[PDB]
Amino acid sequence: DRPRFSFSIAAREGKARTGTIEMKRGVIRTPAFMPVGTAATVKALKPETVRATGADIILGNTYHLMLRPGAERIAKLGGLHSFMGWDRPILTDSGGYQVMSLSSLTKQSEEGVTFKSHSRHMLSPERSIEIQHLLGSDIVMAFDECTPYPATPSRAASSMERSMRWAKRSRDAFDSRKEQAENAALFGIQQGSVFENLRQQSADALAEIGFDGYAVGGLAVGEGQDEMFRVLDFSVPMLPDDKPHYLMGVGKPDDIVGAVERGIDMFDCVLPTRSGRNGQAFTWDGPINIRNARFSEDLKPLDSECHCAVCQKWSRAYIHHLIRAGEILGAMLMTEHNIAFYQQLMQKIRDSISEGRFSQFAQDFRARYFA
Amino acid sequence: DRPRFSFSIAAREGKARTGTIEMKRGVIRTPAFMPVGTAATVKALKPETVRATGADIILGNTYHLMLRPGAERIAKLGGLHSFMGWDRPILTDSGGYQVMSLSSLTKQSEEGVTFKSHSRHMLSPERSIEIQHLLGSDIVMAFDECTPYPATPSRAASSMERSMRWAKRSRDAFDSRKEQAENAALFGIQQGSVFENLRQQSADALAEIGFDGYAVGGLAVGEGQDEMFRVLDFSVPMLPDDKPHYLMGVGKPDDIVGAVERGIDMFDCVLPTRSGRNGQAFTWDGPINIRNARFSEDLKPLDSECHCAVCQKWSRAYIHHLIRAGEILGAMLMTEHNIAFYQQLMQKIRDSISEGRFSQFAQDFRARYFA
Ligand SMILES: C=CCOC(=O)Nc1nc2cc3[nH]c(NC)nc3cc2c(=O)[nH]1
Ligand SMILES: C=CCOC(=O)Nc1nc2cc3[nH]c(NC)nc3cc2c(=O)[nH]1
Ligand SMILES: [Zn+2]
Ligand SMILES: [Zn+2]
Repeated sequence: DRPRFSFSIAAREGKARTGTIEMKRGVIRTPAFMPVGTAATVKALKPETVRATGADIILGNTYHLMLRPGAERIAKLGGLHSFMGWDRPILTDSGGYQVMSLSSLTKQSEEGVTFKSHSRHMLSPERSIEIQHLLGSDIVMAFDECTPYPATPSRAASSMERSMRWAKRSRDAFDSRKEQAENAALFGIQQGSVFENLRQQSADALAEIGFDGYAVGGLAVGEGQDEMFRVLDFSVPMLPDDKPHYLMGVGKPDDIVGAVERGIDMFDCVLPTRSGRNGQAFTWDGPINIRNARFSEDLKPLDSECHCAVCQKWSRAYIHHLIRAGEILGAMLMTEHNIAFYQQLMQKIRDSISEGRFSQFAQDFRARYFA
Repeated sequence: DRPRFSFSIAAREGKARTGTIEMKRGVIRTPAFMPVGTAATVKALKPETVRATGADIILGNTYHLMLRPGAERIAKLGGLHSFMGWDRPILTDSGGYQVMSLSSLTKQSEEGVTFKSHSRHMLSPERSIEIQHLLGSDIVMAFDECTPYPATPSRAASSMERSMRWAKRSRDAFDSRKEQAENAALFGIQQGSVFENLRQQSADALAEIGFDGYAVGGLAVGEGQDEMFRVLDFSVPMLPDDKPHYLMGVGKPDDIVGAVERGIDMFDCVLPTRSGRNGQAFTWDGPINIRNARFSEDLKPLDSECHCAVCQKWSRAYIHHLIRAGEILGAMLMTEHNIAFYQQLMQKIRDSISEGRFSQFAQDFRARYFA
């Protein structure tokens, strides 16, 4: 039987790594992309379709699930895996980001965050870890605070310091719960905004506590790709080399490629699902908006090389019609293609690192995608 | 290779019949239920899922398709079958009903109907048959007028007489187009409101023209089940026994059972798809509204006996959550179950007629469904 958690690196090229995370519910190939399963569904896809695209693990939103249908209710029904019909690993976020971005009103303190639903509710390190346990999460995220951008050095420091205190509370809550500690993994989240010294203090604090994996938090919050890459340049080397590195909320295909070049192993983002429902399809020649009139009689598939079931059967012209008409099948087909495209990107990244040709792949990818 | 059209009756019980329609694109088992594929999609289902539920044929809406994406455009793209990815028979309606129920403004005359889109457009017997040809329909419906209910005898007669003149024009238009006449079938539509003498005149006119199948039009327009059954009692025996009998726009499960008892072979209705998206699931114990709070923690499948993929995997509690949350997957799962339920109903009808026990099946079905 598989271990609780084992990360093995099979090949490296510069800062990039490829390998596997073994967990009780399955193997995760890295670098990995996690489709987002917001409120117990990857929007518009059956779980079998999510798996057919190549996904090894999905993300669940703790903030949404604790509000509807409720964490205790999901536990009573047998846990999130049984409830939604996904039997492979699930990573749950902590709620610390979505509570601040989606709640109508919030009250922040050293204890946690009190908030009104968009009903009064509470999130703290202890309650977040408990909710993730009730959901039956395989990878549990420490409860943190995503510092707004831009941030002054003083405010970034105060925020990061609170997050590190919350990281220790998250560790202790996770470890106190025997079944969770034995069957799940816990990741810590680095903060510190764009400041190298704060990023280093945060990395040091997280390594002293000790986690199964380490996320670079506080990015993709408005700073732009150049600045995100500059922060990753110094931030990723601060994290333990032998554990996974997770960049949450990222991103566009070129964001992912450049982040892998900087040592990131795991990603999640709503872009392929949400923008798919809006009509944006990803292709190796860049994104297209299928709503555009130029696609009304285009018999080609969404992408000329994509191996997904959508590109094997249906034309741009048909999908154009469905999206223009507001048809559910349009959202279904766009989403399946986009998630499959993201998985094919991850597969090409993994294969190119394994073969020592990732630098060339990244150059060729960018030249064609931006042509 | 299969013929253009062959209807064979394999077994009978009273007025009920079971058998097959053979056409170039496939075999249709009768009595048959046709899922409705409005604007080139059975809403929320891939065609492969429609087929997996047991459907042999689907219906397409001529009124919607001529407006978006357009009939000429669909023909340029290779026809409706290729466009939407359904390679089995498609029956198209004529537009004569939806033009009057959905258009913002209409002008009726002996030539046809001029209307404004909900852009000015025209429908006549000749244009309707042409549009159905451009779509590549396998079963073409004559262009008719569905008399409003209630109707005075005078107005029902005048309306029926116009429909019979339009039926002859539809026949001649279909026959003039060699490729259509050789590869598709044409059905005529009986009118006459609730009046036996008008129903007989209409049946006589349609049989004199000659069609491949005969529909009972003008019902399910507000008259109620008792009156619909009373009209079917005398109307179906007026139609040629050796051709299929089609009751369009019907209906609830008990409507279908009683209509088969009266000699109907084919049905279509938006009820399973549209009401599925709204939260109504059909079960052998009657319909349920999955939104109801009583299902929030119910781990049973939608129906205890249903063989569909939804009932094999997901609980009422999960589907309750999805529909309450407005999630696309909720519409997908409800629709697949409801269409599968309708197909299982048709299969039980066909098997019970084949075995000479349909009368008992109808009694047992109604006793449990209405308990
Ligand atoms: C999902 C993983 C677990 O994350 C947490 O528990 N907290 C957390 N979530 C984030 C989410 C982000 N999305 C973006 N941009 C779209 N930037 C983000 C930054 C953070 C962050 O600093 N912390
Ligand atoms: C679809 C088959 C082809 O039908 C036509 O070309 N015309 C036609 N459509 C109808 C549709 C109906 N729906 C209901 N109730 C929901 N009653 C209906 C009656 C008619 C009718 O009399 N004619
Ligand atoms: Zn594709
Ligand atoms: Zn079912």
